[PDB]
Amino acid sequence: RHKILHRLLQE
Amino acid sequence: ESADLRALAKHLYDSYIKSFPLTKAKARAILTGKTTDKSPFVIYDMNSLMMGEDKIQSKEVAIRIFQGCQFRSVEAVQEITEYAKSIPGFVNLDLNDQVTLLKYGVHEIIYTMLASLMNKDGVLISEGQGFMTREFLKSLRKPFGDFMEPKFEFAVKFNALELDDSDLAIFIAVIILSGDRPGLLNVKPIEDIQDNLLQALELQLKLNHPESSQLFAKLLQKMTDLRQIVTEHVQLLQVIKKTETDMSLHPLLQEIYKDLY
Ligand SMILES: CCCc1nc2c(C)cc(-c3nc4ccccc4n3C)cc2n1Cc1ccc(-c2ccccc2C(=O)O)cc1
Repeated sequence: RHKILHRLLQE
Repeated sequence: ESADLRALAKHLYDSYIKSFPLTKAKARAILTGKTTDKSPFVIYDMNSLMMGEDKIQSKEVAIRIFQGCQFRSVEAVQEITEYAKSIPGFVNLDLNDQVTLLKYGVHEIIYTMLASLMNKDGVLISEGQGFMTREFLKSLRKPFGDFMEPKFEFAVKFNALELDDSDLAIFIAVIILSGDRPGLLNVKPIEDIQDNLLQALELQLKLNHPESSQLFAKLLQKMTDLRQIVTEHVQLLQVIKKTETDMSLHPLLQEIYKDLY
C-alpha cells in the first residue's frame, strides 16, 4: 500500500 | 549526441544541489580543515555525546543513537524522493513503479552519500555540526556496535575513487532506475531511462576524470557492493526489531522495510 511514499511522490 | 548527455548531467547536478543541503564539496571542506567556520564538535565517548546534545534521558545511549539515525534517514528519503522526481521520465512511470524504485533505491543512495560524510576515523552528523568517531560507534553494545562498521569499510574504498558531486548526481540517478527491482510492473521504460543515464555517467567520468582509466567499470562494481550493505543492514535490523524493547520504527521506514530483500 505505501501511504507516505505515495503522498511524497504526488506533490 | 554528447551534448544531450552533457545537458542531462548538468540538469541532474543542479537538482542534486537543490535536493541535498550537505554536498560532498562542503563535507570535504569541513573534514580537511579548510573552510573557515568552526570545526565540528566531536563525539568519542558517552560524556562527549551528552555535552554534544546541549551544543547540537529515559533511554540508553545505543538507542539514542539508533533513533537519531532514524530521524536523519527519514529526511534523507524525503530529499531522495524529491531528487527522483527531477529525473527525466521518472514521474511518467507507473506510480507503483516509482514507489518500488524508491523503496529499493533509497538505502543504496543513503550509503553512497554517507560515504561523502566519512573518513576512516568517523562521520559528520547534524549537517556538519558534529563528528562522531568510528571507534565510538564500534564500541556500542551488540548488536548496535557493528551497525556502522560495514558502512565505514565501504566508504573508505568508495572514497578512493575521488568522485565529486557532479559525478555522484548521475550515479545516484542510475541506481534509482534499476530495472531488476522485485515487483516492477513495466521494466522497459525504466531500462530506457537508465541506459541514457549510464551513457551520461560514462561521458561525465571521461570528461571529469580523463586521467582515471576504467573508472566507469569500477563504479559499476560499487552499485553491487551497495546491494550487500543493504541486505546485511536489513538482516541486522530484523534482529534489533526482534530483540529490543521498543522497536519504535518510524512509519516511513516501516513502509520501506516491509517485504524487503
Ligand atoms: C535504509 C533506510 C535508512 C536507515 N534506516 C536506519 C535505521 C532504522 C537505523 C540505522 C542505524 N545506524 C546506526 C548506527 C549505530 C547504532 C545504531 C544504528 N542504527 C539503528 C540506520 C538506518 N538507515 C541508514 C543510515 C545508516 C547510518 C546513518 C548514520 C549513522 C551514524 C551517524 C550518522 C548517520 C547519518 O547518516 O546521519 C544514517 C542512516
